[PDB]
Amino acid sequence: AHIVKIYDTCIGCTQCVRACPLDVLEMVPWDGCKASQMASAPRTEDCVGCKRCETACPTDFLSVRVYLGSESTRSMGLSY
Amino acid sequence: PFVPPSWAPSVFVPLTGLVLPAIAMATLFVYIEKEAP
Amino acid sequence: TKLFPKFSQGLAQDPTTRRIWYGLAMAHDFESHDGMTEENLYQKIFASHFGQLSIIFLWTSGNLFHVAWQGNFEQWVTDPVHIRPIAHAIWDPHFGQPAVEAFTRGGASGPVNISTSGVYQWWYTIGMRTNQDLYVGSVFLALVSAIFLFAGWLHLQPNFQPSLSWFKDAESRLNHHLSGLFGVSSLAWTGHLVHVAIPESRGQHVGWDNFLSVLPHPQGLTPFFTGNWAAYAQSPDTASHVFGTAQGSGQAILTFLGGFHPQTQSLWLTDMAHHHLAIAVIFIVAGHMYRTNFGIGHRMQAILEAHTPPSGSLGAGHKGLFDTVNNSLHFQLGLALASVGTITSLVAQHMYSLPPYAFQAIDFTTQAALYTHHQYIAGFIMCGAFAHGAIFFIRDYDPEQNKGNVLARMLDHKEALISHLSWVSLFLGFHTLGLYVHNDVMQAFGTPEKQILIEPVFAQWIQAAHGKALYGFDFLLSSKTSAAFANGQSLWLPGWLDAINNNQNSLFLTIGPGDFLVHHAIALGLHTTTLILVKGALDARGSKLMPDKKDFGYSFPCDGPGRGGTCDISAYDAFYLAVFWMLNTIGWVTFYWHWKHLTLWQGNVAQFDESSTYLMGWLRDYLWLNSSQLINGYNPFGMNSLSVWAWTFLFGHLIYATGFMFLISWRGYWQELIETLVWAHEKTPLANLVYWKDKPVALSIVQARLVGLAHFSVGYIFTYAAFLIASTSGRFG
Amino acid sequence: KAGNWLPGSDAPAWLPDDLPGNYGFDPLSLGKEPASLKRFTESEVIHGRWAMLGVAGSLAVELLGYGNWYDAPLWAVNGGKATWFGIEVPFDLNALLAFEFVAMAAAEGQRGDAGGVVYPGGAFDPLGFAKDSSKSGELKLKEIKNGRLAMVAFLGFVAQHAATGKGPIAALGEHLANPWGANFATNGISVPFF
Amino acid sequence: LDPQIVISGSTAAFLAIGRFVFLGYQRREANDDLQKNSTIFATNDPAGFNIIDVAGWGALGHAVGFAVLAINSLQGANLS
Amino acid sequence: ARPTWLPGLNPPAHLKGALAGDNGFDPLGLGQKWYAEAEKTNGRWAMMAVAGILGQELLGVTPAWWEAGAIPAQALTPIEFIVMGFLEIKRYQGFKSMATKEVKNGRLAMVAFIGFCVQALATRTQPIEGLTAHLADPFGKNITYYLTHLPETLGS
Ligand code: CLA
Ligand code: CLA
Ligand code: CLA
Ligand code: CLA
Ligand SMILES: CC1=C(/C=C/C(C)=C/C=C/C(C)=C/C=C/C=C(C)/C=C/C=C(C)/C=C/C2=C(C)CCCC2(C)C)C(C)(C)CCC1
Ligand SMILES: CCCCCCCCCCCCO[C@H]1O[C@H](CO)[C@@H](O[C@H]2O[C@H](CO)[C@@H](O)[C@H](O)[C@H]2O)[C@H](O)[C@H]1O
Ligand code: SF4
Repeated sequence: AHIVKIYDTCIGCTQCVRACPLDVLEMVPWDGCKASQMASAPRTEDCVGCKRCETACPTDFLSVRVYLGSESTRSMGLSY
Repeated sequence: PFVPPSWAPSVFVPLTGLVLPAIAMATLFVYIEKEAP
Repeated sequence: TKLFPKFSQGLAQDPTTRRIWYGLAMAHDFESHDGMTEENLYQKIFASHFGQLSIIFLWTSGNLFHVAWQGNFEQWVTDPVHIRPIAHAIWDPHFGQPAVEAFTRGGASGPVNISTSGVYQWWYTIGMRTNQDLYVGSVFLALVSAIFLFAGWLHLQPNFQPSLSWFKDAESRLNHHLSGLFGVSSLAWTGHLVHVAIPESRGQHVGWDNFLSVLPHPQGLTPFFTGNWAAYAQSPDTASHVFGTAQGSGQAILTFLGGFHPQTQSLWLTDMAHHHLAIAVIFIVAGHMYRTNFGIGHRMQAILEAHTPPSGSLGAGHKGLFDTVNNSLHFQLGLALASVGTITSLVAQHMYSLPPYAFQAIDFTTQAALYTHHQYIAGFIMCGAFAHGAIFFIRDYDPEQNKGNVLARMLDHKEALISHLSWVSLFLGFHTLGLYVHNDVMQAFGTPEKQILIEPVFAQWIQAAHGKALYGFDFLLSSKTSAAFANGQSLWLPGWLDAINNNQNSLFLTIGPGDFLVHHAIALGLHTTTLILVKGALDARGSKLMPDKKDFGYSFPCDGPGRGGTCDISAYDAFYLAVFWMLNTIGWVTFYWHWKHLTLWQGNVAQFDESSTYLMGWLRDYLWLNSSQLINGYNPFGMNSLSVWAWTFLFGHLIYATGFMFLISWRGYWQELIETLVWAHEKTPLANLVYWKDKPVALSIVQARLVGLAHFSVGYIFTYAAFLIASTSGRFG
Repeated sequence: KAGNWLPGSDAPAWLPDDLPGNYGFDPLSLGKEPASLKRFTESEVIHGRWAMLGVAGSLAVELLGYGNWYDAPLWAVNGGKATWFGIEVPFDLNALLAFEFVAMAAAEGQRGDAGGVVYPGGAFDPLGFAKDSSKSGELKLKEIKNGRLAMVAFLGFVAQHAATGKGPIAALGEHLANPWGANFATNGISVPFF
Repeated sequence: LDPQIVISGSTAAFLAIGRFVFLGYQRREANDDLQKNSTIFATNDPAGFNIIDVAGWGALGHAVGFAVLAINSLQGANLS
Repeated sequence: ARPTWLPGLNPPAHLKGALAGDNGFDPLGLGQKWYAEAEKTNGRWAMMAVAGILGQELLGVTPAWWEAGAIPAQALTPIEFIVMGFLEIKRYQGFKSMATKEVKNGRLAMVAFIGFCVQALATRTQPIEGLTAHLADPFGKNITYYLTHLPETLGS
């Protein structure tokens, strides 16, 4: 499975969650940012590694990072 | 005594070009598809 | 889950055809294996090195065996000038009768291949004379191969596994390798030349059966122990000596004649014996420098800590670099590859110009093949050196432990280094290409007098300094009234000056404007290749585009289409790009070497001197003109012995072009295509009864780059090899 | 301070005022590091002392009529015999190298262990000119200035011989005969475009 | 040149300088079981000159001595 | 304080003096049991070989010991290979003041045999033949003479 990490520079804009085509990410309560919410990656067994989440992140440098890992049927995106 | 027989190429060339590669491919194929316990 | 690969559990659980490909590709990257420890890593490398050694000696055993069994070495030594060496016999049931007849040559009974490797000239020069000599050498090297293979097994056993500290004893290993592996080996080779090779070149047989009753010199070791070492330089072989016979032979065993043997047009055997004796002494002494268990010598760490310029111009200097180098296998391998890579090029440059082997110069095909062979190997080795330098920076480099030293300061001005390499490459490219194009236009409009022809005065000045009187500079060895000319006039200058002022050999060939332009093309290639490799290494850890690149490793596909798009951003991809430029550079180098020797060998250097100043000249007079015999190896009217090279020539073009498929078309296209094939197979009766165990997938992004480069590189090499051999041997065979 | 090498300039701060021969001349700031300057101070005196002997020996040989400094060692290469004031010296070149290497290593090895001492005094000052150490400042200035002049003179010997091939005394006689027609500007060497 | 006087003389000279001149300088600069100085080559020499130093300075003497003999032998040689 | 191979030399720690003939001689540190047995077996063969060479020469056996090699040999080697295998294997399996005298005499033989080999190549003289020459003319006959008269030695 790929490795997805959220870093404390997140502003809780939710754009990574909206952009994920696999429903890997979600928003959870937080107190470290004005929005009082932080991105979370609870279901990384379904991440395909497309990095649409990274494309959507506004912070500099990124607050959501994907590290490509071992390949399974799910992570490879196979329908067979 | 070192000189091989005149017929050696007729045997060794087919042996290393067709027979041994066939055994090696068959052996390797079964090994790479073998399932671990 | 699948067993294979055992070293990666992540790969073993991969359910696709990826796993087999990556199982092979990651097999020798020990550091990435599951459960790897530093001590076990070193022990695994040590055993692998024994495996390489046994393979090398078995490869040498095979070459000796086949020449003795199937070659014409005994016939060749009787007339090396007019007989072609035989590599091995052909047994191919696909041949037709005309092919059987065509390849039957060189005096053999059946079809054979002609050797281009030059082993005949090498073995003949060192004293081998009969097939029995070759047979015994073959058996000996097979035994040595087996011993090394056994030693690799032995040192993997519980009581024979060296500890980690043993592998990190730099001082002890350097002492032994300098004095023992370099020095004693060189001293032993001197003994062979004095006891065997030199007597054989004078018509005397010396072998294991009688070498203890034959004096290498009429005065046996008496001059050596009394200091009268000049007794061994007296009575050298005369200018009329016939190699291999006693006619015109001398008695000296250690000389400094410093030229070529007039008949063989190669280096004197007595000069090569004195060379290795002096090298042996230098290396034996050099191996007593570093500290070991005896309380004398240098500690390498102490030397490095001391060399810090007082002004602070290098910062902390070389502080911390002993641990950096000693703890990084990639820093060591990078240094080893860079050193060996440069040495390989030196071998190429010196062997053609100062041929050491008898009758090497006249074997034009062998001369061309050897120069091209070693220059391409040097090119690949240099790319690897920079590749592992970039791997070092990612995996092994520690910024905290290198704070302020020279290595950390290279990263501090990497933009200055890269941007200046960029400027040099741009300048060379614009102006070298510009001058060629200007000369092509002048040639096209029928005005060759308007072209820009810059004399290489700086290089001609160096040639004059070495004694070449053609250019009239007349200083140093070109000036008969100089101290340098006078002082050496009794040792080696007579032989050297005779050789350098003969325009029929390769010793400092005459150069002109055509040589000027191509040398700047070579500089363009070296600088651009270095730019790509250096940029790859210095940006390996990060860039403004990918600040955290070091967290992703040496090789990874990309970072996705975001931030403008990040294709080929990894340090591995920089190496992949650099190989194309290395091939282009070596291609320019070898084209230059080959064409300049083809026109010299044909007695018409004017064709090169007049056609090499514009690029249509290279296309028309080098490539197009010299392809004629090659492409007629077979045709509607028949075939000849060049048909194999004609076939290989097209074989090379085909593989080259197949590589373009992997380089241009990328994965996503193919993955979609394979899915329709997956659907079709499951829906086809009588075929869906069979099924795969690995789900088919398209090759990975990284894998496509490697495979495409492999096809590009293999086709590049084969195409030129066929052209080089066929165009040379066909002309001079 | 001895003076100013460039009138109107400011002495570099790293050259102390009491350093003998301090004219403030360090345009490349080689002595900026205090540790480097300490070595340079010792080395300058040593070079000056050898140059003072070298120039005196070069001039004495040619004035007395035993050839010039450049031709002195030719006997060791042409199979001749060593001479000194016309007195033959039995030793040959190989013997001379042995004596010099052993002697100089002993003397120079002893000086090295002293730790950068430039004014030993004691046994090396039998007449005690500088024993007071109060007036030694003037003498040290004279030693360094004469030493610097000797160093410049010796480079003049080597350079002049390489250009004209004559001995320093012979070259001086050539200049005096025709000052405007015999100088560095008329060698055909020093200035290529003259 | 006689080999005995040349080799003995050069060896004697290099042993003397190594014992009386540069012994102090060398010591200052100088200052899993196959990498340890297990055997301490103790000596009764007052200055600490032990066998290892004798081999070193002696080796230089022999090397320099043969250089003198070799260079001189060239003079008068024929065809060389 | 047992005698040491060098005056005023402290014996190495790993050599406690228990082994027979322990003079504290191991500058390289190789000894840091198998070697002790290895020294004897190599020494024992040297004593047998040294005695044989000296004994054979005295009785007048010819040719020289180094020329002794020159039942066919090709048939002897298979016999020796098989015969010696059993003894060595059984000897290995068992392993798996007299002692000091054995080692000291054994060490002397090992050095002595190397003298026989080097003397033969340098002098072409058997051990007794070489000894007699030295006695007849010690200063005249020595290593210095033979090393400087190899052409005469091989000129026969
Ligand atoms: C057991 C010891 C021994 C003895 C008693 C002799 C005795 C003799 N030798 Mg022999 N020799 C020996 C060992 C011995 N040798 C060894 C080991 C070698 C190989 C290096 C030689 C090589 C040799 C040559 C080449 C010659 C002799 C000759 C002679 C004769 C004259 C002496 C001479 O000139 O010696 C000078 C040369 C020597 C090597 C003498 C060495 C004596 C000392 C005591 C050896 C000490 C060894 C030492 C303990 C090893 C330490 C190893 C280290 C790693 C710790 C004389 C009969 C000469 C002769 O006339 O022969 C017919 C002659 O030409 N010998
Ligand atoms: C080094 C490898 C090698 C070798 C030794 C051969 C050998 C042969 N090839 Mg080639 N071939 C090879 C590689 C090789 N090929 C490769 C890699 C390719 C793909 C590019 C081809 C593609 C190819 C084609 C397309 C053809 C050949 C054919 C042939 C035959 C040519 C001679 C002839 O006229 O036979 C005539 C045939 C015979 C005399 C029959 C010989 C015996 C047959 C082949 C097997 C009998 C087996 C037996 C009944 C049971 C097992 C016995 C066994 C256990 C002892 C011959 C058997 C021709 C052929 O006839 O193929 C059958 C042919 O048309 N080959
Ligand atoms: C002493 C030499 C040496 C050593 C010990 C190593 C060792 C290593 N290198 Mg390095 N390297 C070297 C030289 C060396 N390299 C050179 C000369 C180059 C430049 C070409 C490189 C370039 C390089 C790169 C770019 C990389 C390494 C990597 C590695 C590591 C993994 C290797 C692996 O798994 O390969 C597996 C090998 C294969 C699966 C086979 C590859 C076959 C190639 C493509 C050629 C195929 C030719 C074809 C079959 C010919 C067909 C002909 C036809 C007619 C039949 C390993 C630590 C990798 C790494 O991760 O390091 C940390 C890595 O990425 N090396
Ligand atoms: C023949 C093919 C070719 C050419 C000409 C170039 C040229 C260049 N490459 Mg490229 N490259 C090639 C193939 C080629 N490459 C291939 C196959 C690969 C493998 C993928 C690479 C990989 C590669 C890398 C990785 C790098 C380069 C770099 C460079 C530059 C080297 C310095 C130089 O020559 O500056 C002088 C420039 C030139 C000679 C380019 C041509 C300029 C023309 C003649 C200008 C004409 C203008 C004129 C008015 C006409 C305009 C008409 C138009 C308006 C219609 C240069 C731009 C390096 C670079 O950028 O260095 C700074 C670099 O890092 N190349
Ligand atoms: C990145 C990196 C790396 C890599 C690197 C490389 C790869 C390099 C290379 C380099 C090179 C590749 C270099 C080269 C150089 C060379 C030189 C420097 C030379 C010189 C020479 C000389 C000096 C000469 C002289 C002479 C002459 C000319 C003539 C006469 C004689 C004489 C000798 C005098 C490493 C690993 C480190 C790590 C880190 C990073
Ligand atoms: C034609 C002209 C030829 C001239 C050749 C000159 C060769 C010079 C070789 C010098 C070899 C080293 O020898 C020299 O090392 C040290 C200085 O570096 C001195 O030793 C001293 O050096 C240290 C550093 O300055 C001092 O802090 C210490 O007091 C002491 O260790 C040695 O006492 C001396 O012998
Ligand atoms: S890489 Fe793609 S699938 Fe994985 S979390 Fe990011 S957007 Fe979702």
